Amino acid sequence: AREKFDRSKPHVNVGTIGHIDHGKTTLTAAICTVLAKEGKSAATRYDQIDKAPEEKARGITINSAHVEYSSDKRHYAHVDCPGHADYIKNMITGAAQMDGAILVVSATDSVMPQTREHILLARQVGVPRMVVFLNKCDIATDEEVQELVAEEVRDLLTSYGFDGKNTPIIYGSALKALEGDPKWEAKIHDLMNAVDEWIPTPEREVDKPFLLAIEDTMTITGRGTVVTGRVERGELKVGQEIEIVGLRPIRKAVVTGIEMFKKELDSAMAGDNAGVLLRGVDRKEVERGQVLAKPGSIKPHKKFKAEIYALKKEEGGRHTGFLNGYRPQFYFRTTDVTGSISLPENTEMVLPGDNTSITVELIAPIACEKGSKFSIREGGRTVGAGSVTEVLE
Amino acid sequence: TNGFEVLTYIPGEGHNLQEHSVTLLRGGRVKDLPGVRYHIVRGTLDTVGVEKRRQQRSAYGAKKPKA
Amino acid sequence: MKYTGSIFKRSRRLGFSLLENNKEFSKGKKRKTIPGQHGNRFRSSTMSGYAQQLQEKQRMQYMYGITDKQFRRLFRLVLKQRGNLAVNLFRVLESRLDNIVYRMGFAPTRRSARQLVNHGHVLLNDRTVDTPSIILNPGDKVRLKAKTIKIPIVKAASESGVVSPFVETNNKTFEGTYVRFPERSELPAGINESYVVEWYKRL
Amino acid sequence: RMGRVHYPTYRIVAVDSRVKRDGKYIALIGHLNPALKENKCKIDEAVALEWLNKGAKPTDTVRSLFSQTGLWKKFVESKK
Amino acid sequence: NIKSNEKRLRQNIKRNLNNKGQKTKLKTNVKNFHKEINLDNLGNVYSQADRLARKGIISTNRARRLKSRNVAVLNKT
RNA sequence: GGUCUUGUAGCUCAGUCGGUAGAGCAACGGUCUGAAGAACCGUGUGUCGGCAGUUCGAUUCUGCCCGAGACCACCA
RNA sequence: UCUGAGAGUUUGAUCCUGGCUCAGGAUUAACGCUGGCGGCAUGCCUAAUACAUGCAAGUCGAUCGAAAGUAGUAAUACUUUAGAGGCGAACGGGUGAGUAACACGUAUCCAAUCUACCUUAUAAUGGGGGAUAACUAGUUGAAAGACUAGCUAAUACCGCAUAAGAACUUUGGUUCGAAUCAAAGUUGAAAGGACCUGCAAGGGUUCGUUAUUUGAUGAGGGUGCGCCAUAUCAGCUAGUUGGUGGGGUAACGGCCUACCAAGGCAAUGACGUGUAGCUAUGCUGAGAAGUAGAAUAGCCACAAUGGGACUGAGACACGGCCCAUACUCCUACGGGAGGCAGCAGUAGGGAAUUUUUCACAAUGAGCGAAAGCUUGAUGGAGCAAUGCCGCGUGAACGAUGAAGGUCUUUAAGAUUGUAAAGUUCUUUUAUUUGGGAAGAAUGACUUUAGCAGGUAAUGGCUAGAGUUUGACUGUACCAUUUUGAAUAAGUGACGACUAACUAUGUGCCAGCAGUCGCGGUAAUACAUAGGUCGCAAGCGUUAUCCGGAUUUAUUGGGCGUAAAGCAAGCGCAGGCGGAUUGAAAAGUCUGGUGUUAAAGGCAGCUGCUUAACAGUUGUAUGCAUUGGAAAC
Repeated sequence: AREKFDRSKPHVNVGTIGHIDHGKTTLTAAICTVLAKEGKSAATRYDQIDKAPEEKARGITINSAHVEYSSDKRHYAHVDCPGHADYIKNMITGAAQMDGAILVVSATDSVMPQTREHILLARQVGVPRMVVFLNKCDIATDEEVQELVAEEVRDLLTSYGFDGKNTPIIYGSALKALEGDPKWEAKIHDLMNAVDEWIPTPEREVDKPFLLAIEDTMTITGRGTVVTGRVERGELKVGQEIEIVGLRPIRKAVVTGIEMFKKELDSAMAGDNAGVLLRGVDRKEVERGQVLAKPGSIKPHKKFKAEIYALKKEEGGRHTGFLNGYRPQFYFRTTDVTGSISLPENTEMVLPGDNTSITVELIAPIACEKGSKFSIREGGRTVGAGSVTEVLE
Repeated sequence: TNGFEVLTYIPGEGHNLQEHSVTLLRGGRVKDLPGVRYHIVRGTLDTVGVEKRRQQRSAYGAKKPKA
Repeated sequence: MKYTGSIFKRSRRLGFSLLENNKEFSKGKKRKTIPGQHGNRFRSSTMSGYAQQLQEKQRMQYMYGITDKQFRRLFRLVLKQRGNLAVNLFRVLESRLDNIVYRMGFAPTRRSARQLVNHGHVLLNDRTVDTPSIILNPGDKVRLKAKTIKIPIVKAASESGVVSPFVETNNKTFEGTYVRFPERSELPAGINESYVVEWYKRL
Repeated sequence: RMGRVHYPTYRIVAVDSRVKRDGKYIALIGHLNPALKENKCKIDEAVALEWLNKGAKPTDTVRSLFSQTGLWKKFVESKK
Repeated sequence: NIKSNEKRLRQNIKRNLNNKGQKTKLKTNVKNFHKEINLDNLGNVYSQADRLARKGIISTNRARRLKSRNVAVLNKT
C-alpha cells in the first residue's frame, strides 16, 4: 500500500502556460508553496519541478511537471507546461489535456507574441473564462503604466473571441511570495480565489467503456510500465482486461495496478489524472499517442473526413492559401500525426479564413471518434481545430 | 547476434533490406549459390510478404484477404 | 470439415458405398469419374499398388466419418490384444455407439445418430450419454428418449429401418440392448482388410 | 500422495518425522479411496503390528482407520 | 534477516563462554596429570571428563578414549 | 525524453553561396566468336523526401513533420 | 507367444561397388492463416546476470520473572508477551557452475561409528549456592549501536551425597583383533510444572526430567562390478606411497606430527588436455542397441566470490554468524546495510515462458493440557492450441442440373452441386430459469455406557450423538427449462519419388529446389484463377535424436580386378589348439530368502459419459546366496 486515498471532493486539473522568465515556473512553485502554509501540505520544492537534462540549468520544463493538492473547494492537480519552440511537441501534450488556462504576465516585460500563442492554445482546446494574473511586479517601480498594461491585456483577448472585462485580474507577484513575504502570499491567495471560479470542471462520464490517449510511459523497478494520460470518459478499476487500439494493431492486455501519481485507488472519476500499470506489454508497441480502452470501443481508422473552421488572421493564424498536395500535422491532444489533405471539388486554393470540409489521409491508423477534437498545425503554429465528420477507411 | 558473417538468399517480392537493417533468417541449402545456406523470413519483421500471391501462403508471411 | 458435408462428392472419385445403392442415384447419371474438369481419361492409366492401398484406406476412413487420429487410437486398441487383425478391427469398427444407433433402424443415417448422441438424446445403461465414440459390450441399454419420438426423421426410421441380427430389439418398443458379434461377410465385402490394416505401420 | 488433480488418491504410511512427504517411504501400507462412498481400504494386516511394536507414529486418520479395522482393540492386549 | 535467531546468537555467546570455561578445566587437569603421575590427579581428570561428557560439550567417546589411554600410560605404575 | 545528419536515375553516389541532372553499375540497338559472356560504337533513362511560407522561381533560405541512420535516460 | 515395406539418384542402356536424399516417430520448439470447447499434463534449455516492494520458519503461559493494558468496588479473573528458557529453522525450496571419481546404482563390512523423538524396563527426580537479563536510571553515537550502575526468578548454570545397571584397570571362563558372569579401586544424575484424593501433611495421575536395556531413522568410511570421448596426450606421483611412538575423528588410516626405510601406479591405457550432475527413465526399433539425461523421483553439490569457526547429536547452515573481494546504496562523511539457483514481479540476453492471483479447506511438518497461527511445502483459480485425447461448425428429403466463376472458350455444351431455397428437427457450446452436490463424512472439540489401577479423580480404549470444518463455488452435471441453424475452419500440395491437373500472365526477369532439375514465349513445378487431394483446431517449413542408412556387419559385411593384405621372415605376452582316466568348481541349469525402489513400461481390472489419464493386481531385466546336475 504505497498510498491509500479516497477523494471526498471533486478532482480538477489546473495548468500554466507562459513564456520564458515570466515567472511561470516561479508561480508554479509559489502557489503550492503558499498552499503548504495555510491549507493541506504539498511538499513542492524547487527540486520537484524539472528533471530532464539541460532543463535544470535553464529553469524551463521539457515535459509537464506534476503536483497535486487538496483545497477547501476543489481538489487540484497542477501540471506545468513548456512555453518555447523546439519543444512544442511536448507543450501541446502538456496543455491539451488540462481543464484550465492560467496566463502569467509581468510588468517587467511588455506583452509579446508568446502571450498571443498562449491565447491560441486556450482557443484550440476550447477553454473560455481564463484566469490571468499580472504576476512578478517586484521589479523597477511602475505607477500608472500597469493599469494601461492591464487594459491592453483585456482588449488583447478579443483577438481570439475571449472575454476581457470579466477576467478577475489582480495585482501580485509570486517570487516575493516564495521569498518569504506573507503580503504577496495574500496576493497569491487572491489569485487562487479568482482561479476557484471560471474554470470548467473536467469532463466526466461514468458509463463509457474506456478511452485514454497515451502521453508517456514510466518504468518502475519491479512493477513495470506506468502509463501517463487522463481517464476522461468512463472508468477503469483493477482486474478488467483492456484492449489497445490506435497507431498499432489491437492488443489485449491486463491491468494490474492503478496509480494516481504514486497513489493507490479503487476507482477514478472521468477527467482526473492518474496512472495504470500494464501486464506483459512492450514499449515498442506501447508508444506515446495510441489509445487503450475496453472491448467494444471506437474502431481504428486510417483515412477519414472532417469539417474545418480555419482560424482567421486576427485569430493568430496565417492568411495564405493551401494547395491540394497539402500535408499538415494533426494533434489528438497527444502526438504529432502527419496527414494529407484532399480539397473539395470546384475549388483550387483555400486560405485560413475560408473553409471547406477536408478529407484527411493519416500516416498510421489512429483510433478517432466522430466529432473528435483534432488540431491542424504546421510551421510551429495553429491554423485550426476541427472535428471528425465521416470515416472512409 | 553471434559473431559469424554469413550469406543469405532473398526470396519474396524483390528485396526488403535497406543497407544495415535488422532481419531474421531460416535454414535451408541451395544448389545454385555455393557459400549460402540461409533464407530470410518474409512477413514476421520489416519484410512482409503479400501482393498478388495466395498459394503457399505460409512462407512469404501475409494476412488472409477479407471479402 | 469434421462432417464432410457432401458424401456424393467422395463417392464420385473413390467409388465409396455408404448405403444400399450409391453408385447410381438416378440423379441425372452421376459420373463415377472425378468431379470437375478431368473426368475424361484418368481412369486406369497410372495405377500403382500404393495408390490402391491409399484410396482403399480413404474409403475405409469415410464409411463412418472417422478422422485419422481416432482411427490410429482404435488401431492401438486393436493391437492391445492378439488374434487376427481383421476381425478385431471390424469389431471395434461397428462397436462405435452411433453405428449401433444407426443399425437399429432408429436413425436412417449414421450422421443423424451421431448428432442425436452428441446432443444428449441417447441413453446408455439407464443414463444419458453424449459421446458418439463409445466402445460397447453385452448388456448395454439404449432408449429413444420419448421426448424425441415426434421427430419426422426417427418416425420414418422406425417405420422402415434396417434390420440387423447381431443386435436385436423390438422396433415398436424403442428399447434396445447389444446382443452378439457380427460376421465378416455381413459387412460390405468390397472393402479389402489387408490394404487398410497394413498401410498403418505408424503406431 | 501422487493422485490426480480434482481426484487424488492417498497411500498411507507411518513415515518418520524428518522424512519428506510423498518421497521415499520406509514401506507401503495399503491405500484408501477418500473421494467416493465405499470405505474401501485394502490393507495387508501382516506387518503393521510388527512396526507398531517396533516403533510407528500414527497420523490423524490412522486413529479412525485402525479403529474401524479393530487394530487398536488388539493393540492394548499386545502391549500387555 | 529473521527475528527468530538473534536470541539464539545471544544464548550461544554465553554457552560458548561456559564451554570454554569447562574445557580449560580439562586442559589444566590433563596438564597436571602429564606433569605429575599419580592416582588422585588422574581421578580428578576422570571426574571432570565424565561431568563434561554428560553435558553436550564433548562427545563421551572422546572422554572414554582419553581416559583409556591415560590409564594405559598409568599402568607403568 | 529532446538532441545531429540524411532523403537526388532501377542501384550507389553527385552537389552555385536563389539561374547545374555530373560519374560509375543497370536498361536499349547492335559488331562478333557457332551462340553466351566480355569489349567497342550509338544515345536516351531524375517533379533532386512531402508540404507552407521568406523571396524574383527558392530542389539548395526557413518551419512543422514523415521516416530512418549514431550519440547520450547523469543525483535514492 | 514377439517377430521388419522401400523409392529416387552417373552412364547411350545395363550388371556392380558405393554417396546422398524422401515417405515416419518424439519435443522445453519460433514463424502465417488462424482461432470452439472440455478434462489431464507441460511451460527459463539461453545470462550460477544483478535484482524495488510483501510474503517464503516459526512457535509454547500448565516454563520463569516482569511490564503494558481490559474489566472487578482498591485486592484481581483475563489479552499482548517487550525478554530469558523448550524444539525446529540440519528437513522441506530451488538450480546444475564445478566435479571423470567410490560422484551414481547395486552385492556387500565395520571384528572401528552414530543417533532426540517413538517402544520394551530399573533408579532418581533430594538438599544448597551464585550471578544473570528484560526493567530503571545514565553516557556515547546522526541513525544504526556500544556500553555504565540497581532489580527478580527461570526447565538457564555450578557444587553436595545419592551410584545396582553405566564409564576404566585385577583374576576364571569364550570367537577369527572379538563374546560373556565375578572380586575390588577410581568415577560420572538432574527440573520441575500441572491435575486431583487429602486436616495440610501423607498420597497418587499426567507432561516431563536424568544412566543403563532391542528398535528405527539418517550420516559416514574399503569395498566387487558397471560407469563420456581422446596416446596428433608416454611416463606420472614425494606426506606420496612403507616402519614405528603420540594425538584425531562417533572410528581404521599420512588425517597430522616426530624419528627411520624409497616406494606406488601405469601398454591388460596412469598422468592430461576437454565435455557433463550420475540413476530410474523420454524417444527411435526385431533385438543386440542408439539417443536425450524434459519435468517427476533416489543420491551428490554450492547459496554473488572465497575462506574461518561456533550453539545443537547431527550444517560448514538457500532468508545463522567473523572477515577479504566486486557491485548497489545510507551517512551529520567517523562509519554501516545487502544477497530472489523460496513464489510471483522487474532489468538485460535470447525467437522463446506463466499471475507482484487466492486458502490452510484435504495431506506433511513446528510447537502444546488446545482452540491457534506458521505453513509462495501443498491445495486451487487465471493466463499459454506448447504437447496429447475427445466432442461442434448440422440431420432426412429434394436437380436431367438455380445463377456466377472456370474449361471446350459452337454458349442448341462439362463442371461447381443437392451446394442452396423450402419443411420441421435438437441445441454440444451460445441463451437463459432452478438446484446446487463434490473432494470433507475425512477432521478435531463437547456430552451419554463399560474396560485398563488405585478408585477418590484427572487420566488411556472405545461405540453413539452433536453444533460447528469449503478457496475452488452458480463447477463439471441435470431439470423437454427461455430463445435461436443458430453464437464459431483452415491448411499444404497436385511432373516423378508422393493418392492430387486444366487455362491465363511470365519469358534463362520472376522465381522456385529434399533429387532428376523446371524458365532460349504454347511452363500440368514461377504467379494467379478453377478443380483436386493429404491432414485438421490444428495445419505445412525450419532447429533438432533415431529409423529406414545390414552406412560400423558379433547377432547381420568385406579385403584378386570397385576402398582394402603391411614387401616379407625370426618371431614374447595374448587369443586358440590331438584323445583318455579321476577330483572338479569359473562359466552352463535347476532354490528361496535381500533386493532389483515406487512411479515408468506389459497384461487384467476399477472411475470420471468410453477414451486421455489416475489407481489397483501381478508381471521382469543383475548380483549374493546355500544344495546339487557333469558333456563343453
